[PDB]
Amino acid sequence: RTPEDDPPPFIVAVVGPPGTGKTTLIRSLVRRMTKSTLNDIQGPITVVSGKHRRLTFLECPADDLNAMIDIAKIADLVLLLIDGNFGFEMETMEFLNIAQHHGMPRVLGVATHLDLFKSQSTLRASKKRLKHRFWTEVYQGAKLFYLSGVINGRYPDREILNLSRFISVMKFRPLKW
Amino acid sequence: YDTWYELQKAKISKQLEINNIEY
Amino acid sequence: GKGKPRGLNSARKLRVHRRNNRWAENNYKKRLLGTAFKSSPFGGSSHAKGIVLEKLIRKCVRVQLIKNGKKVTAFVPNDGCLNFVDENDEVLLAGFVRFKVVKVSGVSLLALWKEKKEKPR
Amino acid sequence: DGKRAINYQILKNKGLTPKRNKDNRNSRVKKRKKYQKAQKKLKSVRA
Amino acid sequence: RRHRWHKKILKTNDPLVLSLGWRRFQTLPIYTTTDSRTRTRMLKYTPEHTYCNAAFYGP
Amino acid sequence: PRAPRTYSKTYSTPKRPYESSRLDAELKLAGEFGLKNKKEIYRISFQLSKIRRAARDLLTRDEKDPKRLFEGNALIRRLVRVGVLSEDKKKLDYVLALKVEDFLERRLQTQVYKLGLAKSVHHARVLITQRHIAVGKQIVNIPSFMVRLDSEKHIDFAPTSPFGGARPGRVARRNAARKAEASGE
Amino acid sequence: SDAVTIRTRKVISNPLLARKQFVVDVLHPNRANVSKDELREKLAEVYKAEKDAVSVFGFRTQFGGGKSVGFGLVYNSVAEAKKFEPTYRLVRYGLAEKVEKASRQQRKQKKNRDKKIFGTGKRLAKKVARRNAD
RNA sequence: GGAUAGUGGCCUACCAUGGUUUCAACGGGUAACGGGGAAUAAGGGUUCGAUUCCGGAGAGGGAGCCUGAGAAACGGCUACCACAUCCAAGGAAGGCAGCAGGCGCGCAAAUUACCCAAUCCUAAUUCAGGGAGGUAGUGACAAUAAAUAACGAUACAGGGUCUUGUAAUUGGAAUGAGUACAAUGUAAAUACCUUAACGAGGAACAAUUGGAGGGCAAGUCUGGUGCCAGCAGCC
Ligand SMILES: Nc1nc2c(ncn2[C@@H]2O[C@H](COP(=O)(O)OP(=O)(O)OP(=O)(O)O)[C@@H](O)[C@H]2O)c(=O)[nH]1
Ligand SMILES: [Mg+2]
Repeated sequence: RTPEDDPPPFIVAVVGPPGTGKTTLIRSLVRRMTKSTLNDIQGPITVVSGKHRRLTFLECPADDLNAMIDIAKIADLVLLLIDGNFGFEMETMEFLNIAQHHGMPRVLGVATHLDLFKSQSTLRASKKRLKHRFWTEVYQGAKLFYLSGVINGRYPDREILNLSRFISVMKFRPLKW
Repeated sequence: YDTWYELQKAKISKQLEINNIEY
Repeated sequence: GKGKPRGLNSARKLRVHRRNNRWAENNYKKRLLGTAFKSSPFGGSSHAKGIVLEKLIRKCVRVQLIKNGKKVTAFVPNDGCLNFVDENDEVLLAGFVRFKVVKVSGVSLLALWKEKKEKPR
Repeated sequence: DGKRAINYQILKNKGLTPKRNKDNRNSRVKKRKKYQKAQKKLKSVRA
Repeated sequence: RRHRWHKKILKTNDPLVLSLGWRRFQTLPIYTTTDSRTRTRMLKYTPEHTYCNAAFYGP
Repeated sequence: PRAPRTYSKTYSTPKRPYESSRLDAELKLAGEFGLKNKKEIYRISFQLSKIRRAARDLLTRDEKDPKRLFEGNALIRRLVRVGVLSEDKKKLDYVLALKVEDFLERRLQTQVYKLGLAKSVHHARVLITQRHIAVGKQIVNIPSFMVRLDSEKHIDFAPTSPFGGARPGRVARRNAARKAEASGE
Repeated sequence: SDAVTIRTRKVISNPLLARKQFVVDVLHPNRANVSKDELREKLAEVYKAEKDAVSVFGFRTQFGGGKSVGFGLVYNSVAEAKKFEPTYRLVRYGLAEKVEKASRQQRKQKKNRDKKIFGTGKRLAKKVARRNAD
């Protein structure tokens, strides 16, 4: 039951803990796909990708569970972001359970705050542990993106390019509801 | 056809395209 | 003495006779024609995907296979996990009622019985 | 801090496993006491 | 069921804020088990690791 | 697009695993020699079977065959140098009559226990595992070292490994610090 | 850190590159390791070596500590010690400065961009300037 | 005789009627690249071998050609077939069975990383280039070795004056999984080997996967549930 002439924009909801930096992620995505830096992001924001695709980004209010549940009910792509140095948090687990029970959308993991690690051994081990916990919660083999720094208020260009490239070729599943 | 899943998907598609073409 | 020839220069007769006679063996024929897996309930597969059609005796369910379309009975181990399958569920079945339920909705039944995972709906 | 940290129950994720002894981690100590009970039985029957 | 990561069990005639469909609302469910497919036995608590039926008023 | 490196399996799981006679025989083996699991017994049995196959193939060969002489002398010399065969048992009829207990006796765990200073095979296992053994002057921490016959007399504690002096370990320093900062004043 | 013993075995004189090649092994029973600059200084004072003409480059510490075996070599008249050594070992000893380039992707992309022009390209630059300016 | 680098029905003009086969010619099938090799065996056999080496063929499918010592070359050219990109609608351009990476189902699986330091290759050439190759990252392919504890004192249970088990009992030793100055390592790193310091009583620094009359081992253990025109009647 999807249109063939003019499909609606896919909704990309970004979900994570409060201070982990989702505004910088949507800012960098919009800047890379429009070559135009935008500030003071609030509400859903619509961007066009390719010749047919459009993505409407929406930031999740982190503290509330109510609009969080509504977002998990509505969203078609969910960029779920986790602090790398801290680890998994309760908001991530709650959103994952709500999404799993209400009809699982396409979940894409991203990990931030990875420049706080002072050793490469701890960084690799923590990346492996987070990836395997994500593979427990989501399907196994699911790929997640590792974000290095926030050096100019935004993420490095290569990781943002791969984020944009993965969601510009992906297809979605017909949910029952 | 060849598979029951394929023929049911084809049935869904053919009623969808009849609805589209009468639209 | 015996039926077979025993000449030094009679390898051709023995080889031709063996080649002719191996066709009357069931294993040889069904392994050369590639039709030995139609006697299996799954076909050529080891697991089969199916639709949970009805809840049956008490432990088993009635599940319709998606490939050929015929409906069989399925064994759900750990009888409480009977309630995980609800209606029209996508299951992956293995042989055991000759069948059993292994993977419901992509995840495994042992990851749900031990509460390791939760069912994606 | 106000960050809701992870829990041990939900991180390692070992649910409904039977509670096993401390000696099931290491096979050497378990086989040690198995052989020790065996030789105690042998010493009890060979008197 | 009681969710496997929720620490405490539920209680009969206590408020629960549940989301169903598009709606999110607070109800007063009553948890019942079955008396082996004979009647509806009223459960005062929620079982720790099994499933119980629940009746509640709503849309 | 390179040369493959060779590898082999060192053990073999038995076809008849849980028959009672071999089960309690290997239980006695792993208890008297302090083995961790059953892979030690299977590995020693694999080595014994390889040696038995070599000895059988050599004994089917004729006497004074240079192949038989060369490989038999090499095998007997190797097993004498390891410490399995006795010095008065240099015949192929005697290596066909070997046993796994000879190989299990020769390992570093028993050979440090049998020389004293360990008082049990499991204390010896822990002592080896915790980086204490000095074979010759080289630190060994592998319990299946299979001590050579000529190297049997050089086993002692390390220049490291505080039982051989040289600055006692961490928990002794912890105890000294606690007795100095609390019991001292 | 009581004392270190420096033993140079398998010494072969190589007049082909005008040097001497050997396997060093050091007995350092206590401290931590070899301290390759300090080891280079003492190996320099061993023969008569004028330290900048000494190169020790391969090292591995024996299991259990105390003993470390590596391969090194000593030149003479440090001019051909600069001539015959690899660049990275010269930089490692402080005898050369690390040159700064772009990464391989940037260099290859620059080469492929310069592959698409014929000549110096000043003609094309003036042509596109007068075309897009007016 | 032509053509070929050259032999040759390779082709052409002429002339004969020959050539293969039940010792299987010819046609068909092959989920058939071949070999070195791999597995199971005591031997014979049987099965596998796309794949680290050698040989062959191909570069979406036919066909043709230039250059050059060497190509019927496709990270060379021309045309046809099928796909398919750009636009101002006139025209231009294309070939991942190279390295990454993506699609091919709405049910999934390595990095669009670093470097020529090693091995070699190319050139006018010690110097430049090399996704060839090496380095690190990544789902337990397969394979090797190996931690998760060791020694005691006290009270009961023992075998009974010298030998063991149990304990919300207790005493000090020893050590690495991790963290980390340093040094080594390396093209620069990561890691390994070494090491100043931190790091253990619930060793919480928290080992798993199955099964129990059999077969080829370990329950003549316990409770609960559906039914009975069986006894009693709500135990
Ligand atoms: N070190 C580090 N800091 C980051 C990273 N990403 C974001 N930050 C910082 O974290 C800060 C907080 O994130 P915000 O920009 O406020 O985005 P937010 O998640 O919506 O937080 P709120 O606006 O308060 O809801 C930012 O100002 C960034 O500077 C990262 O990857 N590494
Ligand atoms: Mg923000």
